[PDB]
Amino acid sequence: NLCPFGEVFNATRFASVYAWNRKRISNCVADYSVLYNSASFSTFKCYGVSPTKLNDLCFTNVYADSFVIRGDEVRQIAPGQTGKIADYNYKLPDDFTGCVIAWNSNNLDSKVGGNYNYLYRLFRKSNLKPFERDISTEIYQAGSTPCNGVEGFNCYFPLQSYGFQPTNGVGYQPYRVVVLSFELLHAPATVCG
Amino acid sequence: EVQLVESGGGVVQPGRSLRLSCAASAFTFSSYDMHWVRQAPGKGLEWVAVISYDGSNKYYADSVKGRFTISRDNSKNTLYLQMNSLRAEDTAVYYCAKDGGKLWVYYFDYWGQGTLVTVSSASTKGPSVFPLAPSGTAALGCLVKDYFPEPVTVSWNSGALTSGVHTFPAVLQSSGLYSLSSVVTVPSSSLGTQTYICNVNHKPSNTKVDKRVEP
Amino acid sequence: EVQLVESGGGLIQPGGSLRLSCAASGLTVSSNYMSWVRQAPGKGLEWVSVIYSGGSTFYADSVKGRFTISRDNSKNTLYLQMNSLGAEDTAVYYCARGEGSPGNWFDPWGQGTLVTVSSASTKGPSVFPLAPSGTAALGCLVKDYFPEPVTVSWNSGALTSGVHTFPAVLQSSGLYSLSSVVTVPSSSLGTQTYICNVNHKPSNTKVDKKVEPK
Amino acid sequence: DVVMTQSPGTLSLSPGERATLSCRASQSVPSSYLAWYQQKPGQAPRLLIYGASTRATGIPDRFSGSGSGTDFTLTISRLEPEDFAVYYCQHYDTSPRFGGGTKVDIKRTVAAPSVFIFPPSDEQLKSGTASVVCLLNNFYPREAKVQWKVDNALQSGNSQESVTEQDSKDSTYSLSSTLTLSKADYEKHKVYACEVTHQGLSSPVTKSFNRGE
Amino acid sequence: DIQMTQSPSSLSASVGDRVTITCRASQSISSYLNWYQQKPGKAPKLLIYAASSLQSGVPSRFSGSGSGTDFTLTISSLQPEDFATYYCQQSYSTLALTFGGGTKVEIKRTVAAPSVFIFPPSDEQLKSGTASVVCLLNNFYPREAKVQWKVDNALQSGNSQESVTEQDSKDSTYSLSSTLTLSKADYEKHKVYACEVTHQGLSSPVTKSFNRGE
Ligand SMILES: *[C@@H]1O[C@H](CO)[C@@H](O)[C@H](O)[C@H]1NC(C)=O
Ligand SMILES: [Cl-]
Ligand SMILES: [Cl-]
Ligand SMILES: [Cl-]
Ligand SMILES: [Cl-]
Ligand SMILES: [Cl-]
Ligand SMILES: [Cl-]
Ligand SMILES: [Cl-]
Repeated sequence: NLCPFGEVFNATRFASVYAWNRKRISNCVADYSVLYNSASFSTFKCYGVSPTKLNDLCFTNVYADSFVIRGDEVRQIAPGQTGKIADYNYKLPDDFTGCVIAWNSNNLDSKVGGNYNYLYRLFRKSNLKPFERDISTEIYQAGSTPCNGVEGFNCYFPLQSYGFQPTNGVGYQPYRVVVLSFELLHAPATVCG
Repeated sequence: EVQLVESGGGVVQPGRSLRLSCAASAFTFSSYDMHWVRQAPGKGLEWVAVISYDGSNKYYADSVKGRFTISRDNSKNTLYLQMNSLRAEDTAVYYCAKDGGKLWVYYFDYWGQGTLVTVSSASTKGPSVFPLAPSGTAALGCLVKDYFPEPVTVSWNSGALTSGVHTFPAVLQSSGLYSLSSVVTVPSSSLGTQTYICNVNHKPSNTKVDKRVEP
Repeated sequence: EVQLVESGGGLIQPGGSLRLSCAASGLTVSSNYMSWVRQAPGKGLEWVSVIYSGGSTFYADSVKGRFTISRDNSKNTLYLQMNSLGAEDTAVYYCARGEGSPGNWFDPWGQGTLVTVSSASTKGPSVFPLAPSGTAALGCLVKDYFPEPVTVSWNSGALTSGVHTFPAVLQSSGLYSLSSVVTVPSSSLGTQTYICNVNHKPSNTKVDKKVEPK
Repeated sequence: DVVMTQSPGTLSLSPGERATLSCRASQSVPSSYLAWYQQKPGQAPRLLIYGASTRATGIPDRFSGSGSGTDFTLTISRLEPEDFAVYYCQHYDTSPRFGGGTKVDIKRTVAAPSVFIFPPSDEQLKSGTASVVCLLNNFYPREAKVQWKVDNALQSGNSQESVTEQDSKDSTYSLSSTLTLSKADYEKHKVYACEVTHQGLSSPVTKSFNRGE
Repeated sequence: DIQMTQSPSSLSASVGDRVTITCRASQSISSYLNWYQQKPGKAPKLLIYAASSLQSGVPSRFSGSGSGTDFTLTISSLQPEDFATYYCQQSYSTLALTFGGGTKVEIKRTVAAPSVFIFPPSDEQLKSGTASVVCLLNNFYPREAKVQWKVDNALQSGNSQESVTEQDSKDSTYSLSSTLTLSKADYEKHKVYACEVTHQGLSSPVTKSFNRGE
């Protein structure tokens, strides 16, 4: 039967980028033609593979990651990028194989009084590895004196809220991202086009 | 032995539409992805669009997105490019290109010969052809002057005279029209015996001119 | 006791290089967003570069390819290497914690250090007294120095009320000159010593001039 | 790519009045991205308000911000002499950006200057140069005229002027005019004088000394 | 976007030489790097795909190497027909395919003297109003040749325009056509119409002239 890409794309609620969702897709026939030629995507970029080639390829597992970020930040969901998102929230490898798909979700994810449910990690000691997920909410120590879980000077809550309002500039409006990763092991493939 | 034949290029005004076609042969056309690539006069190569084997998936470069349209008829083995709202920057030679299918990624293994698209609000004027009579061999030729736009095809003796022919690139004189020179060197012996006629053809203005060149 | 203390400013020739420093106390440089903001003479603020705690670096278009931001954890200090410097790079350079984004604003700020890009040479100032005759006036003339700045205090900072230190004027010879004056009651002239403390930072020329009547 | 524009360029108000500074944006910027900074003369900028309306630590209660979208406002409820500074708005899109800044000049009543003239020191004369300094102390408004007279001959081309910023405590200006001559030219004349005209003076004020006495 | 930087922009090499072209990428593109050859007026042709794979039918003197950001195209033995402009093209970003600037390869050969021919304006053209004087330099090397129009021994500049053919696939020589355009009124005003040619293969400048209506 068919791979369930719709449960990822058509989902009514999306994850925050720091707690990005991953759906592991296995043991199914993937119909990329219908998936791609569907909604209108403001961003569609593939690396190491053509979108029109996926129907001929077989993979051991396929990963579909999804989250929400700012408009100005979509450029960071790409190989070899840096910034608050790529460093501290969601990181693709330099040799990334797969596709990044983004579309404006201002009608669904912004609120008149500001949507503060979507967050991104603002402070972190070091950068994330590729495909690493950090859901910690420990107070960030920006100075010498420890925090002991109490916010204060040099002691910051690690996550910040976007506050999406429906009439912000497009650079500040929420965008829904889906990232398709294609895992090729030396094992029998379970996903073919 | 894979062939791609383009057609449909010509003259078009800013804001108007035009449709280019690409007929494929001698390979399983309905199972390969097809591309359009263009090259503005004197500039480099720019990828334009791609279409999937079944025509379902289409992808465009940012410079023509929402403005051009790519399509294909697999029963006719023809690739199409629909160009609307043509700006001055769209003036280029448009190639179609077969993929290759040996990689996971796009590349261009076979190219079409390209067709020229000139976005302009000028008038398609036919060329004027004048001889260049000769005065230790000799040289004679023809002068294609005051025509627009590119190109003009010049042969000698309807394609029989090949060796020793030099057709110079056109030059855009101050009048906005083009001026072209085509010469051919022949032995000074056969000058009043052999006949020389240059074959000028200007498809944009539909002009075919044969001129006698005698000393 | 949070501070950002800058150094490394002064005179450099066109096309030369220079490295600014920003020593921190009360915060950890390697654990913060650390930025450089600069201010050309008489002009507004311009963001220049930022280093993230994770190591990422970003630069304004006006400095890309020529500036390099860095830090030293053991010295808890931020740096800015400035190469291929030109006249548009002449400015007061501030360091600051943060990036100017929500939850991450520029705070605190360094005191600033002035960088002067010119082909001239460093000259120390000469200090001369402006001797007085209800209230009198006295001061110090600081003449013929380059580049900027000089700072002037009075009685080692113990005298601040009524002090006016004028902005430097570029003399026709290409050296600056300024004057610092202060108004005092005329009765204290014979029973209160007045010294002006001149500091020309680009040359470390510290001069103390007692201003007495004649 | 979101440009901000501050208005007006300069603001001239009296102590106790209400100061309104605008920061307009081409596109609508969320309020949590807007900040205000204060820079006093010769000092580093200081963070006043962040998130459009949240006051920074230790900032007096008279400073307040508000607005959203394309129009942000910084308000100085009761204006004080020490509030003389330049105020910048600042936001973040793809990189940090600063507005052009708004200058807040402080209005004051007329104040005539105290004029002083200083002869060149003997230490400078030995070097071959004479600097004669004329001081105009604590006046308002800024417009003043200083004329040097050497032996009753008006001088032009050999003097330079410098004016301080508005004083943070009394909002007055101070001016310094320096007459420069060679030692040789300085010994040729006896009476050195600067004539000062100002709105606060009913008649021009002249301060002179005689070389030697 | 991914920028492809090709160096050198242009190169001169003789037949039999080893030619190497360098293509650099703004970021790692794995091995998806392809090379194309484009003759003058002809469509590009694939030489190498995936950094080092030889396209079917391409001669063996072509090869490629490299990975990450630095890639190379090599012609082990330059042949005359190898005169063209050579492009690299990255295929790692499949929906933003970008090309390099291109490297034009020119064939270096021995000096060839030009054969100069001058043509008077035709009688069919004089009936129309304009008059064109054509001068032809044929089968010379190098391309650098000076064409000087002299009308009654008066130097002419600005009335003509040159046109050069691309290097011949057979003997690697160029050819030039200078068209001295002028009205009929300016034509009968004078008599002598000459064409001076200065070239590296000429021991002294050669001039081909004619008198009007003789
Ligand atoms: C999402 O739902 C629409 C109908 O509401 C359907 O047409 C579309 O195919 C769905 N998307 C996917 C990826 O299944
Ligand atoms: Cl809103
Ligand atoms: Cl088929
Ligand atoms: Cl194939
Ligand atoms: Cl400079
Ligand atoms: Cl941000
Ligand atoms: Cl100074
Ligand atoms: Cl907000």
